[PDB]
Amino acid sequence: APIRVVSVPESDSFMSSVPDNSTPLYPKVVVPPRQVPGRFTNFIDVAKQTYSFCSISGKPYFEVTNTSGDEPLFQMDVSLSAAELHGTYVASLSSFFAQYRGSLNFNFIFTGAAATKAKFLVAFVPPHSAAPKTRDEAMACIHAVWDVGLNSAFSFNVPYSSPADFMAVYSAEATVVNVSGWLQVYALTALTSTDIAVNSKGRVLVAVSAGPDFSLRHPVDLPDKQ
Amino acid sequence: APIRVVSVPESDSFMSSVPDNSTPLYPKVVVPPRQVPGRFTNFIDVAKQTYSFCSISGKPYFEVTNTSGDEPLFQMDVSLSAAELHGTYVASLSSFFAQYRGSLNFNFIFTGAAATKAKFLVAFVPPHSAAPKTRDEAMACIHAVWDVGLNSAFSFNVPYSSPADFMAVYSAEATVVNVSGWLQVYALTALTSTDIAVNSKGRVLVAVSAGPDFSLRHPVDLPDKQ
Amino acid sequence: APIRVVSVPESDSFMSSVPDNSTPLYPKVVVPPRQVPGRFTNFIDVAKQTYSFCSISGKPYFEVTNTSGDEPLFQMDVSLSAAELHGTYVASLSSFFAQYRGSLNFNFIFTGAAATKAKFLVAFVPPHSAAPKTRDEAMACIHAVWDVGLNSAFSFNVPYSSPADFMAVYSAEATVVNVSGWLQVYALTALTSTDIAVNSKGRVLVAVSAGPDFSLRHPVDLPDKQ
Amino acid sequence: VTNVGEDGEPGETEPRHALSPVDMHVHTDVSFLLDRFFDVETLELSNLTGSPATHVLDPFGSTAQLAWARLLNTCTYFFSDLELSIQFKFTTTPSSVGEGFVWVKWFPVGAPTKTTDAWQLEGGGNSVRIQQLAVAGMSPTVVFKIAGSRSQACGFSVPYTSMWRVVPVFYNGWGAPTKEKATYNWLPGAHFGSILLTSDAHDKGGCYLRYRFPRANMYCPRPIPPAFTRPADKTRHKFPTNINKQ
Amino acid sequence: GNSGSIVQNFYMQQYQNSIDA
Amino acid sequence: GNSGSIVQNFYMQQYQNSIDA
Amino acid sequence: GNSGSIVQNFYMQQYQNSIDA
Amino acid sequence: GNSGSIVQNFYMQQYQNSIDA
Amino acid sequence: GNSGSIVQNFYMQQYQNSIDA
Repeated sequence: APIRVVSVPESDSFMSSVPDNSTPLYPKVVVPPRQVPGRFTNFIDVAKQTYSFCSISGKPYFEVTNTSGDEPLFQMDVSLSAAELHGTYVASLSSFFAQYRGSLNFNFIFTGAAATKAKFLVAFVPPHSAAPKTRDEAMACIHAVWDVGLNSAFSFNVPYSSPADFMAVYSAEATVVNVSGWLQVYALTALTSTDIAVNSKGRVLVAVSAGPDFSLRHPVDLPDKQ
Repeated sequence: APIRVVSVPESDSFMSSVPDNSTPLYPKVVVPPRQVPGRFTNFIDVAKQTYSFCSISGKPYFEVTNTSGDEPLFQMDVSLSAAELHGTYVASLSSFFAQYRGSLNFNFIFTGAAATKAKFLVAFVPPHSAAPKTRDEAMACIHAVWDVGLNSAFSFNVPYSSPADFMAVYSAEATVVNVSGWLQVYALTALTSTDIAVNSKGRVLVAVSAGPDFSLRHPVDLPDKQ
Repeated sequence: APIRVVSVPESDSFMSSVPDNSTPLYPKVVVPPRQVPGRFTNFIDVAKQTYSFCSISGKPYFEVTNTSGDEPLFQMDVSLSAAELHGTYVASLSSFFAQYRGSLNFNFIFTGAAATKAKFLVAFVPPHSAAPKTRDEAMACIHAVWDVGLNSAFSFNVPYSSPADFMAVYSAEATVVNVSGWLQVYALTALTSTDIAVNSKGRVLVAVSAGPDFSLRHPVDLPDKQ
Repeated sequence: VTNVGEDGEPGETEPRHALSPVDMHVHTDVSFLLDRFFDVETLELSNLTGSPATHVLDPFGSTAQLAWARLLNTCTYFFSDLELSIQFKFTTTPSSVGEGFVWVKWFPVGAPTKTTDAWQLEGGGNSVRIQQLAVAGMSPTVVFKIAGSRSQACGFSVPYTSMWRVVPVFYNGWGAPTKEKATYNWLPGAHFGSILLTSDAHDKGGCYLRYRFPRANMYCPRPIPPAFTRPADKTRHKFPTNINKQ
Repeated sequence: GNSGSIVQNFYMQQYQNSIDA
Repeated sequence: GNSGSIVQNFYMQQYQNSIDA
Repeated sequence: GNSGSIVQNFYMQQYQNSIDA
Repeated sequence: GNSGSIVQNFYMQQYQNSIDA
Repeated sequence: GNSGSIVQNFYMQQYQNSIDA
């Protein structure tokens, strides 16, 4: 008559992720409909269909003067906790996890006078050297050149290239898996204005859209606040 | 309403081989593909399709001089922990277990000058006497004769013959189940060279391939290191 | 989600005959075939197709002299622990149990000189009186007469007759269920020989075959040794 | 048979009445032999307070040859899930912890660390802290008592975390662009994760970690390490067995 | 969501959870 | 033999017992 | 491998283990 | 009424409850 | 008689009870 069973040693323990609920103490509670639009099932979803300003210096944009040329314009170690990619949606989302596998996109919204032209260059430096510091060094890598004047912004896709199928959403001392490299933009042509008088500098917004192959795997509690 | 059950006395105990897993605390973890070739499911598999040098004296080979004749050339008690069969893949695999049921094969890779010939004899002595010590005694058993010169190596299959369906992967004091006998090779014709001057000795490698009917049953923890 | 159950009070107890095994800690152990003949599934089986010498006096046989006549030849209280039926297979088997329901058979292997004849009588005395002590008293019951000379042995089936469907494999103080009666054999004709000189006595073996309707029910531990 | 050796590939001979199989090799099956909770490692828990030493489930080290060590280093790359079973051997008088909650929290390859205090349970006074990252949430916690518990143990699944398509055992190269003595056979996270054990105990008991390696896939064979000295030539090695003589 | 055990519906979905419309 | 409960095959007969040929 | 009990799939294989591709 | 578990009929409705006519 | 639970036959009726003829 009575069934025969054996408790596992574990048995009367907790389990903070038991695939299966608990005992339904209140029942039959019918719930009212919801008419609110702008709903979501997936979080990656929102960061793909939405950019966020990267924080260069304390602002979300770099400058372009008619006295630049050689010098780098913008640089940062492509890892989801590198300075610039700190305040972004896409990067702040990440920290509920431990891993990402995606190429990112950036959009350069030039905001200088409508009598200003700046022309220009972006470059992705895979990890190896110790940060090229002149386009003449950087142009020998993957780069794109762009001429503001009629465009009114631009887009560059920093891909995913590495031996590991997933990388780290957390930066740390130089590993083959932390760093994916740098992202760089250069003054391929020092800015110009109707008068150097009226128009001193031009600027450019650096917006970060999640790439089209990007995804976060593995949820993880939050460490300490540092 | 509530089901009726009865715990076995055992119940809340361990069990280091419970046919059934545990509680899945992390789920949905999709895993990336693997493109590495040279993969395996079964361990016997690798020792069958692969030999390993038996350690005679401290080396994996015996000699052949033009002063031998009677004397034995190589001898060892066919049991998976007998000296020679100590360093071999096939023998070192074994010790995760307790039993084997297979006839073994050996390959004799003669390495003497290409101006050398040695001719020769192998012999399997089933357990009974106390080690025949001259071919004239040994040839009356199962043996094979071989002539290096154009061959460039040879193969001998030491079968399985005994009343027990499985034997011991561990050697011990003389039992009907430990010892399967000896393996012997003889100088059926003392070596020869272009000049006794240039070519002193010839050698021969003793490689051990797992037999075609050989298998290990029963896993067992490792004892002490002795 | 979690199922609702209730342990019986008994619960975490032993049970030395739980219809159901235990946890399989070693698995997949394929087992080698068996070629040994003379195998058995049932124990009754072996005692049916096999007799066993009843121990009269300390020997398995009675005598027959040409000075007998009236006196009883062999007698014993038909219960599976009565003297004679003590050493027999059929009786020694019994004690792993508590009950039997069978009529027994006995075979009388006469061993006297081939110049000897004895003629004779067997008799089954159901329980009532206090042991008839002359055939003239016993022949009025169920009996069989037999003449050695050309036969070379004989068979008598002591049936089962009683109000209970099973009796006791253990003898005890006079009960309606212990005793099934006596078994008796008589000198219906005092033995004869070529010469009273050469051939003094004749003998006869008393072998006990389990009957054709006999069976043991109920296993029981063994008491003390007495 | 005449062997023309030297070109790798073995060479067989095949006698007469070849012998029939039985057992079916089966007991030598990789995935099978490795699907059983082994007793590997053993540590000391944490006090709820202070900073922890995040333990890491890297069972690709070997040494004490408990036939599980060698077996893992018979392959080159390995991919399998994991499952654990912590137990906890009391070290003194097993009646000094009238409760002992143990916050076994597992972490996946890459999860942060730095775990100082942040929790605190308020009740009538005293208040006992819990480790910040120890609490429950994202990465599976298990709370089991160390009192009256007829098995001061737990146990669960842990699917393959690590980024690598497969786990390389022995790496020839390095782990970081800092070709440093250490990062040789390291490689960033060739493992199964971590675990943080905190309980009002920490002393008065240890543990005995365990691993159940279901779905073990092995690649690129390697040589299998002897594990026993060499004997006296010509003869047998004699270990006291079930069998033996007397 | 994280309930992939075939015992979750011991309590039918009325008692279990809620309902919309 | 003495195992007449419909739970004996929780562990399939490979793990349960042995096998002959 | 060593899981020959008809309860192993109480947690469907998604929660149980991993998946390849 | 409040019994939406598929184990309520372990005891068939005769033993469980009553009956009318 | 008083056994109206669908678990009574966990032990088949041979082990459970007796048998007549």
